[PDB]
Amino acid sequence: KEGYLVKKSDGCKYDCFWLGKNEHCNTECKAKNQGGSYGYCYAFACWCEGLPESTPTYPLPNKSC
Repeated sequence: KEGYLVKKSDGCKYDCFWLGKNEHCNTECKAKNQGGSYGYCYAFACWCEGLPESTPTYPLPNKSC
């Protein structure tokens, strides 16, 4: 499904910088702990595709950004 990577720390959606293939955001999405074969930045949002249903992601069970 879709998974807008968020700021694990405790802020809001996870932002990026240069559009296109991400550097650390690309390895954080293709990680074997996710199971995704796609992921880029929509303007400044690290979008991720492949996040299983057991992978928590925006929104958050606590923060309501």
